Amino acid sequence: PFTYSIEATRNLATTERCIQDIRNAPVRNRSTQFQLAQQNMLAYTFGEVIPGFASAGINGMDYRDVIGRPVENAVTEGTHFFRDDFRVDSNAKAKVAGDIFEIVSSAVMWNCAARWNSLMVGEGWRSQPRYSRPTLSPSPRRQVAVLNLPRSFDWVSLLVPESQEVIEEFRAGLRKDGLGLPTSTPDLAVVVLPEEFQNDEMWREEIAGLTRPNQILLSGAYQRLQGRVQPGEISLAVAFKRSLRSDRLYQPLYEANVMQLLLEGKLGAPKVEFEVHTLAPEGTNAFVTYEAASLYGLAEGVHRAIRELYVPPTAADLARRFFAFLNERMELVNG
Amino acid sequence: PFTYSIEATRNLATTERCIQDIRNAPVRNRSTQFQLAQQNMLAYTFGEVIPGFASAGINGMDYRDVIGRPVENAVTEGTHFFRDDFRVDSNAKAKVAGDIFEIVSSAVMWNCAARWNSLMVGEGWRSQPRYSRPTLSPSPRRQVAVLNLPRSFDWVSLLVPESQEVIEEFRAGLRKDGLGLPTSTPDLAVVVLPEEFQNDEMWREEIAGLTRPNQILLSGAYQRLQGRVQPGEISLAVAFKRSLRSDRLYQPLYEANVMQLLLEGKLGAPKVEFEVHTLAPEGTNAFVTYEAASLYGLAEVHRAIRELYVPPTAADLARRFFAFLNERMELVNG
DNA sequence: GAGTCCACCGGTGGACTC
DNA sequence: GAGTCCACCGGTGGACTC
Ligand SMILES: [Mn+2]
Ligand SMILES: [Mn+2]
Ligand SMILES: [Mn+2]
Ligand SMILES: [Mn+2]
Repeated sequence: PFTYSIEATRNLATTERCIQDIRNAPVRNRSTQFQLAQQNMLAYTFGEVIPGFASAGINGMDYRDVIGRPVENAVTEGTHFFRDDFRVDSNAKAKVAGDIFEIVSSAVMWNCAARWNSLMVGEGWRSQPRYSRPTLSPSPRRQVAVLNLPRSFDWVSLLVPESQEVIEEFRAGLRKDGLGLPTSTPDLAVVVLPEEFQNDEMWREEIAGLTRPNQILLSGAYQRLQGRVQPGEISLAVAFKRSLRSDRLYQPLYEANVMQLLLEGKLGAPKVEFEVHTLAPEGTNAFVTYEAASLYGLAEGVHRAIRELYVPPTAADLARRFFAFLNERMELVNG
Repeated sequence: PFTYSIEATRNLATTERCIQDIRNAPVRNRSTQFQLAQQNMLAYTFGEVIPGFASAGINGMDYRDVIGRPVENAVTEGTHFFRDDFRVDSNAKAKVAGDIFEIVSSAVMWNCAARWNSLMVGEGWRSQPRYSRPTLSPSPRRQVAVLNLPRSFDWVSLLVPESQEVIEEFRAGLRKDGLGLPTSTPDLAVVVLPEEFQNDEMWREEIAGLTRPNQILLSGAYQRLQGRVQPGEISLAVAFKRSLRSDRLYQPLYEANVMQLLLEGKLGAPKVEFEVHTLAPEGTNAFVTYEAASLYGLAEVHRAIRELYVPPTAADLARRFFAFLNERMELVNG
């Protein structure tokens, strides 16, 4: 559970344990002795808790401490079972922490999407826990989907074929002269739910935890939407970075710039909203970096590439910021 | 020296050791116990060896073990001196192995400039080690400076003020909109040697090795050209990245784009040349990533990044840069 | 000395394929 | 299980300000 528990932990099967001893069955070409089982970790620590949608103690807790709990629980497990034999590299803890930050934050934005959708579809505004009721007038045509995008994803595969053919035509044009414009992905995309699904129920059900099924439910979600989204219906893009360094700033800025070149400049959509979430910005230089104008719009004919760098204090605040974003962004979508 | 020597290690002053025990002088907030003294490590390993300008064995040696040599020598020192206590985080090795890649590569490029420059200026073509006498026609006006740029640098600071005013006016434009266009820096720039220096001997001398004074010479070199470089006179920008990860590819792509927008777009420079050197592209496909078109081009066309180079040996890096200079300075009326 | 910033990258856990 | 790929980031050594 969120708070470590020796019993909860002995209840776990060997393959469900947050630490996976691989000393005697090793990743070839790696010294890795113990594996941080991040899915197992999300399961144990957040099996019953979606921060922002849980106890007041957790929703109001410093988000850094929320995101860090999985690794602390795993570290405890490892110490119980292996005592001073327990060694994980800091890069292990780095990788897992980054992935937890993204997944949990996505999960919180998922539940926000549920509650908002439920409201848009003329049901109630739920209220355990309580969040100031959104003011925008409901309509099922402005439900949103929260898509944590997978490793390797190409966000272009979200777009309706007609939009994809526009980009493909444009890139084939470049490829003849040995040039390109590859797209990768933000970590997460909030998109306007396709009509065809506006009556589907999964998009309105808040999950209770990041149990393996719900992890799957969440990380598979993008599949349901591939090929179905209009250019102007990609509402928000997010990059998660648990901490920043000056060198680790650029992937979102670059990708936001390309999203704009393509969605705005080639497909006539409105401002592409792309933001960066961090728990540890390490000075103020990132905030200045992200004041950069969108390059495409500059050199042609104007706003910033990255709308904001957000440092969520608590899960509740991330939930609040997103509702607020939806209330405000979804009034470009007609009821 | 390059090959580890217990002798040479014991004759080092305590402040010159490659490993610095900081267990009882612990760094504010860090559990680090021993530091990889990278400047000492370079003094030691490459004190008398600039790869590509040393023995043919080192020149033709696989660049990864060249660049890996200082860390290996440091671990040797730490284990001999602190036995079972010597522990160093992976991330320390990571950091130092990175700066070493960059510093040493910039030192190879420095010596190529020195030979190049010495040719341009009439003194003929040095010949140990052997490289292909560039074919282009010598001229003091086609000399170059190789500027390893320091952490925190703003490459605009290299431009002549007239060029810098154009940019600041452009950003005042934007600042009024709640906008900016911040510039950072490539890891290194090659600029046309300013006329006022084209007779200075220091730009024609090849360093024997990365002694500390030589490190400071190379790392300080940019101060001297600050404010003197015309936009078109930024010949090459290089980002060094010892290895790649798909997320670690974008700073130089982005900055290439910003440079291209500023220099080509607002200052009328030619195509700005910007490459990325790596020793380890595998597991990514950065080659595809770096085929991206310049976003300026597209708006108002060429690649942002001219190439991902993977130098197999220091000799090849020397060779490629001679090849490059020989071609790129057709543009300069010498 | 004490504190802050800068930019370095390699060891990761999981998706994917046989 | 063995191999590849993908995108995670935190622990660094040195320059800096005071
Ligand atoms: Mn994702
Ligand atoms: Mn991320
Ligand atoms: Mn540099
Ligand atoms: Mn670099």
